[PDB]
Amino acid sequence: IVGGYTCAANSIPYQVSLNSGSHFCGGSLINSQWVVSAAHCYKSRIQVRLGEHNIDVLEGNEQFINAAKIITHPNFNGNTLDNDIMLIKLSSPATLNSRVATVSLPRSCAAAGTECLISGWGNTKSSGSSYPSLLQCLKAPVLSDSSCKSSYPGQITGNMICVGFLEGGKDSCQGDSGGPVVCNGQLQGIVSWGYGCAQKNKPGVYTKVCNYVNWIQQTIAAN
Amino acid sequence: TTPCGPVTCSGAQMCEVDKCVCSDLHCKVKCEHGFKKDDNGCEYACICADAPQ
Ligand code: NA
Repeated sequence: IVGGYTCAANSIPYQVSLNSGSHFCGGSLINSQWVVSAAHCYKSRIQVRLGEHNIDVLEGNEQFINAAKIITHPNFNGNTLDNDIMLIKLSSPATLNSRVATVSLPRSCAAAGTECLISGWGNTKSSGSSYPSLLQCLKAPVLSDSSCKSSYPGQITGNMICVGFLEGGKDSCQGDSGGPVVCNGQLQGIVSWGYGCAQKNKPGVYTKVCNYVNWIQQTIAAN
Repeated sequence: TTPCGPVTCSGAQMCEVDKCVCSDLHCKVKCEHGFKKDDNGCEYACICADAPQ
């Protein structure tokens, strides 16, 4: 998250960290035993850290659970990053507190203009490299499919939404992938990709979650 | 667009240490050792370097 602010403690109870020796991606807890993330974050072995705030320190609130099953979307395209979504079944149900909670799935798709919250432990410097210890937050609107496509000609499928600022400055970045994009208490997007971070006319591209609700439920129901 | 070494990258140019060219369109996951560059240079969209470069 570049140009964002530090999230207050346990302010994002549905935010999780994917770990394999260290933090490499974010994720969202949609129910006590399932986590949603980006498919390009896939790895054979993954440990999910919940209730985190400072990824560099053990605070005493965290829950460490390994992934039992890792399911990437069948139609995921590694070249265009289309259908960049992934489900992770925790090997043990998570304990819901105030420092750990689930986020709601989309009852519908967000309209352009909707303000949303983007969070993560990703790189904070757009020009250089600077990773935070404290989860960062960013409020940003959902751009229109038109402006999104004109920003990335020939690259935006119907399973992608741009969320950010055409003027650049504030945006998600490396390390934020798989992370949450919540609007009106509903998970509307997953940090996927973009051209650099906080570049003018190059807002961040995110997976359009409202297109996978049926797939998500049916997959959870069968695992 | 970005100053770089002796030169300055404009518009669609990405800076590679001291030269401007390349482009840097990547996925937003962390690369323990950065994205994979090999043969041409600069980095790859969505593939980290298991070992360094
Ligand atoms: Na911590």
